[PDB]
Amino acid sequence: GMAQGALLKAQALCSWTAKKDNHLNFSKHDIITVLEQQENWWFGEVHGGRGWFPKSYVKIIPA
Amino acid sequence: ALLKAQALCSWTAKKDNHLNFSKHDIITVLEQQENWWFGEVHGGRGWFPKSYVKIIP
Amino acid sequence: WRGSLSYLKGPL
Ligand SMILES: [Cl-]
Repeated sequence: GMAQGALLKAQALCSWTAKKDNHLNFSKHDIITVLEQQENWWFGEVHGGRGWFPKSYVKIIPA
Repeated sequence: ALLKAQALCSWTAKKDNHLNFSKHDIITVLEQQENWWFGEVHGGRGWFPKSYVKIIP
Repeated sequence: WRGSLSYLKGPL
């Protein structure tokens, strides 16, 4: 989805904290660096981890 | 004595037997060992620093 | 619960 070089941050609207392989965990209000977008699932980084999460659980922060 | 405590802040496990929780989670406390407590939340068990929670009376 | 490895290992 995302263009090469694109820089995107998003803020968690709710917590999503169950540990599963390839899932990014976060708590409500965490700011996530968004690395890839693939339909309803985005790939991101926060608190030293990376993984996929539902895009609906976050809101994009203006640059 | 199954005390209940609410997480005041989120805390991420430092070790393999530390509990993970988010702010406002309600934790069931099984043991108090001075500054570290042992408890359960979301079906998971582990240790955590008591400073992160407040007992619900 | 007092026989779980998680508990027996302690916090440190
Ligand atoms: Cl989750």
